Amino acid sequence: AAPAGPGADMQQRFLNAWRQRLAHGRVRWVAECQMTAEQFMQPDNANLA
Amino acid sequence: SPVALYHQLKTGLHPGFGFTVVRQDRFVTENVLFSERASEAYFLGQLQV
Repeated sequence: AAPAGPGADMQQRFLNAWRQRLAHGRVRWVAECQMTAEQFMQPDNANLA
Repeated sequence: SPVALYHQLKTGLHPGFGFTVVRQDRFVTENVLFSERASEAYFLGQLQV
């Protein structure tokens, strides 16, 4: 995002702006919970490809 | 639970109880065959068109 307005309220912009598509799904990284070769296996990693 | 345990195996934590694996196998073997003489009748017969 390009910045908008002062920095003083910039959270309450982005708090309410991503109030919707944040509890939607997950981010691309989940692999901090994933052990190694759980990435190498065909399930549990749609981001393998 | 079916979900509460599901974190614990996928991340790699032992939930205080264990398992026993059971599998099935199949092979291809070879055989010899022994019988005494005259161990069976084996009649022989007529042909039908």
